[PDB]
Amino acid sequence: GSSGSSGIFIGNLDPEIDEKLLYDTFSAFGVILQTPKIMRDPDTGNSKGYAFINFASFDASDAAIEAMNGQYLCNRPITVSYAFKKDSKGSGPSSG
Repeated sequence: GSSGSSGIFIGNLDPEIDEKLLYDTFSAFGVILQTPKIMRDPDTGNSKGYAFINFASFDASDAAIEAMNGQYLCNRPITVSYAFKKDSKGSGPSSG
């Protein structure tokens, strides 16, 4: 089902790609929680340009955002970026 909410946002996806492909294309890095989803236009309903995929844990999402972030896809450079992130606490010891 799902353990956490460590989802990832993908953009600039070729209109020739399908949920089946992506699943695997990404599966390589880490394990997917459930079938991926692609945002389509409310008009044609073929392919908008961006999709949404969630991994098992952050460890998996990290790999992608590291490599997948830019990976030249089917004549279309994809971009992986954490769907949502909450600013953590930690300024750091500084003197200035």
